[PDB]
Amino acid sequence: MQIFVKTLTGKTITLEVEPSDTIENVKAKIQDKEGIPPDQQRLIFAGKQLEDGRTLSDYNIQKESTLHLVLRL
Amino acid sequence: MQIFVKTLTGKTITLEVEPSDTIENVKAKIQDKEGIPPDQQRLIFAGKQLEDGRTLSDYNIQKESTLHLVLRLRGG
Amino acid sequence: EVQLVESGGGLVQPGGSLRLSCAASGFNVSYSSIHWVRQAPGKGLEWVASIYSYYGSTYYADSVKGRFTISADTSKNTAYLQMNSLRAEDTAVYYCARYGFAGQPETWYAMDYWGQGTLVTVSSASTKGPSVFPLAPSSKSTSGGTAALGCLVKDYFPEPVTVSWNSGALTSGVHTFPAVLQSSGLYSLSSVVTVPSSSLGTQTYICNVNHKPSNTKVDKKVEPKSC
Amino acid sequence: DIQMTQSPSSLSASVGDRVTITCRASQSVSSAVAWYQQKPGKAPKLLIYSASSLYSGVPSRFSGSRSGTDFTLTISSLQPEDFATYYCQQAYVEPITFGQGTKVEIKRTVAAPSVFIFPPSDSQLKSGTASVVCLLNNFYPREAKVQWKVDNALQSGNSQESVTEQDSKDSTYSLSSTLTLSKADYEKHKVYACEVTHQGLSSPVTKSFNRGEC
Repeated sequence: MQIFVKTLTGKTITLEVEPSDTIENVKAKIQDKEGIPPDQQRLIFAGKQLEDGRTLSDYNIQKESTLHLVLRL
Repeated sequence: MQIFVKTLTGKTITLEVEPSDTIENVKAKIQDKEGIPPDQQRLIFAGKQLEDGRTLSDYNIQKESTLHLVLRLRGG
Repeated sequence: EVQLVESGGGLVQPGGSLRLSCAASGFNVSYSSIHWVRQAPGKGLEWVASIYSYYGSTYYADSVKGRFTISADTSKNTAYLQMNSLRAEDTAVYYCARYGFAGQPETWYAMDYWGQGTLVTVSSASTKGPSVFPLAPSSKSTSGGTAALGCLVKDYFPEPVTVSWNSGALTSGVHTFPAVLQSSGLYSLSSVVTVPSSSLGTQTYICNVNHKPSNTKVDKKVEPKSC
Repeated sequence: DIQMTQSPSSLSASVGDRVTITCRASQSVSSAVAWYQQKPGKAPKLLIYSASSLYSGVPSRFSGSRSGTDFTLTISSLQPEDFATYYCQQAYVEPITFGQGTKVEIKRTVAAPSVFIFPPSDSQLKSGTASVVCLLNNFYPREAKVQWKVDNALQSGNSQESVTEQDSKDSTYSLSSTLTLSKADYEKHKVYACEVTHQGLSSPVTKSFNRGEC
């Protein structure tokens, strides 16, 4: 499924993931197509911060669900 | 108009484009010159990566502007 | 229009060095990733090393770290694998594969194209040329209409050999068997072909044996047994 | 690291059957899993990449699927040219690891072997050795028992056998059993027999010759 990850600058990032992908995986895909390492990534969904080690189904992330990314610098 | 595309191996290609050209089209015009598939190409302009949907006029890219080429490793 | 041609393989004593090359055509190595995979005799595929030539990243497996050096020359579009301090456990068919985009957008990258594979054999035994003996069709290798004949490529080292028939004009019904390591430390291979019995006196059957490790070419004529 | 675990190790299904191959991943790999086919004597070919995407040139009967850390390769119409070994790959973390492999053979109607025998040539007797090869041609299944007998005295050792890969057309095997003997040892005996025990054989077929005559 295709989810979106928007930042604070205003850029939207389209990712094609699966409901069973772990959060370390979706952070690896962001690094692969955007260059930012996973340590500088922090994913937010409905105000809740995504905890590494849980699938997207644990947070009930439907398709086209927009995530938010904030950098750690 | 034409813009410059610089790569990490020193290759400088000047590609004739248009402000209405999408980023998917400027990537498609690069594989005809080097062979890199559009999914690997990451275009960087002014410290920002050009999204695959917008046009290069949404980023206010002018003539004789330089783009930087970055390649993905895993995809997906 | 894209292919990978390998070279450099052969025979080498334990502790010796070998440099495998991988000539590339149809794409640019400076923009793609090239890996090495080996397959030991009777074993599966093991990853060796990898290069991301765009950035210069090289990675290795714990079994070849410090001994193998992987490199890539962009000028001649070739990726190299300098193997040093070779051991017996390194004897395998080394493959050259390209890793990258495989067709469908938004999909993970995979090894799409491979080389034909080159064989690295590591042992202290020297090179030995193959001696080819005929398997003459007699009254015991005939079952009415058909008659089985063949060639016996005995005692050669190392692998591989190539056994043809009539310079390729006899590919129908030929069964070339895999190589067996004899108790004397040398390989032995037999290739047989079934032909009509009404052709043993008129037609001629010559088996062509090729051995590149010893630069030996043998053409043995097979004719029926006589007194 | 991250290691794949394939199951099962070997399969055998008739033409038209639907066979599945399980590949279980160590850690979470996402969809970074590719399936490869290695025919005997050839390089591994890419079949299904990115967990489930089909590669250009691969028949549509091959398919992949993902469910968590488990991946299944499935073939709908199993054809005779699908006899090979299949490896799932992990292309997530850079220490790339493959699966153990899965050898798939075609299940065929039982065929009896036509056994031939070859005395040593005169060219080989000049070099000082004498090898007798017993040839089992076009049979199924692969399980066969060759038993060399010299003057009705069974021979242990000095017997090298080799089976060929299952044929991509008739799906049959071939066995080459050679009895390597010395020249003078070959002159010491008279009768050399080759007994073959097979499933498609109601009784053991023995093919024997006499030294010096053919």
